[PDB]
Amino acid sequence: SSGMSLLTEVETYVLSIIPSGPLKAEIAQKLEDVFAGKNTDLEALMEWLKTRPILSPLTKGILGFVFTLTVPSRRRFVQNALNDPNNMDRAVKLYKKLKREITFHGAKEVALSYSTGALASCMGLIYNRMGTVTTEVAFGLVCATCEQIADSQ
Repeated sequence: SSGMSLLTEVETYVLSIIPSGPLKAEIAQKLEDVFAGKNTDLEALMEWLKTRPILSPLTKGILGFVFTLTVPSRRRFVQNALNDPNNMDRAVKLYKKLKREITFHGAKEVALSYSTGALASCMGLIYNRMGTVTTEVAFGLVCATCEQIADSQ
């Protein structure tokens, strides 16, 4: 049900944290294919991600979250990338707040007042609790995380 308006917005946030190069172009193509519904093979996408050079653990965690979110129907490296104790403790409070949000921007507004670590940890929480927030809310969190990372670059 996620329209292309939202999905293209997400593409730009996710790509903003990736260093320029042929790898980024490959990720862009894969993102486009997954978002369009032209690739539903999550296992291969996860193996591809896991074996990629250059990308930071957190970048891989974000990508893994985004793929899992957009493919119809757990992965240890994703959780490990997203999982800091103080960041984890704020993640639960944020998660509870996000459960009550509906929209992309409602979620983004709430999330942006949290640290990158807390946002990553909250993504970890949601990764193991798919369907407990709206897709827009999950994307709002991703984009808030990407915004903070890009602004620290």
